[PDB]
Amino acid sequence: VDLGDISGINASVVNIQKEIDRLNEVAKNLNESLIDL
Amino acid sequence: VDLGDISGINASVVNIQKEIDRLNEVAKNLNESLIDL
Amino acid sequence: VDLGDISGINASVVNIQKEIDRLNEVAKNLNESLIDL
Amino acid sequence: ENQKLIANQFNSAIGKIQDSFSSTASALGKLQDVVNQNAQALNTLVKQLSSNFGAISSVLNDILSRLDKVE
Amino acid sequence: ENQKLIANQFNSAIGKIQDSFSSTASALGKLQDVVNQNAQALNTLVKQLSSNFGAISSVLNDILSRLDKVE
Amino acid sequence: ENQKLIANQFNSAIGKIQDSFSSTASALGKLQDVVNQNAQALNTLVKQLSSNFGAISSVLNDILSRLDKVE
Repeated sequence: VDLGDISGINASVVNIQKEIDRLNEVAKNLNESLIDL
Repeated sequence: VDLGDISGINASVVNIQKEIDRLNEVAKNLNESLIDL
Repeated sequence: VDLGDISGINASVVNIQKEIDRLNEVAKNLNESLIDL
Repeated sequence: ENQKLIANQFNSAIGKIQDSFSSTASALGKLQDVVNQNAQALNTLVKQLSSNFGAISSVLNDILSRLDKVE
Repeated sequence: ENQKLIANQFNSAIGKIQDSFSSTASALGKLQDVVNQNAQALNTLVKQLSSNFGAISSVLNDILSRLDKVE
Repeated sequence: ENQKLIANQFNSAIGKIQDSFSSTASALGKLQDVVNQNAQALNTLVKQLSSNFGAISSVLNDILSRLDKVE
């Protein structure tokens, strides 16, 4: 009895921490773009 | 014969409905920011 | 011996390529909204 | 004249930003729905797998005991 | 002078918004790819699991019948 | 007067855009955490499933060989 091998099934991981950091950085830096007449 | 217990394996759920609601609210409220000279 | 059937378990797929294309299109088109006094 | 230009560019930009935020909201909603469906699928698979290994176990213990009786 | 200030602030804000939308698009694309790969992985696991439980079943029925023959 | 209107509308829009980008960042972070947890869960399930099929196999081969000895 030889059961099918399933060890090859792999689930990838996502790494969007750069993009989240950029989004928070922009949400903070947009205060430097407010108009103060 | 004692097979390994796997009942502890749990898959979390995400709840970003607050953020989606905020995004749609902003997409609607940005009409209150248009300039009408 | 009749083991439980699990073939009905299905994992959906997401199709947000329209939204990603729209986001990149807007990130490109916002150059047509810069002010050149 | 320059004020009309600024206002028109700002209105165009705000319209594009509204469209983009609606797109981001729709994309996040679809991703939430799909991730939650996949989580429910994995949880149901874990439950059915636990049940099936329980059944396979019980059957194997029946076999082992009844074969110990045999020999 | 105030018009130049408004134009410069607006151009800076539009540049930052462009960068942020490119970032959001890249993040949504990566999340889509990863969620779809995980969905394909779970589906392939479900298929292989169904096949393996089919095989384990058939083997157990062989055992049970041939042991009924034994006893 | 029109400049004050443009500045006020622009500041309101930039505040709303800041809130929306913070929301998008929080949503992407939550989605990343959940997708990564589900990936780790599927990987751990695959490992435990491989171990359990290994054990079930070895047991079935024991049964088959010892029943070949029987008959």
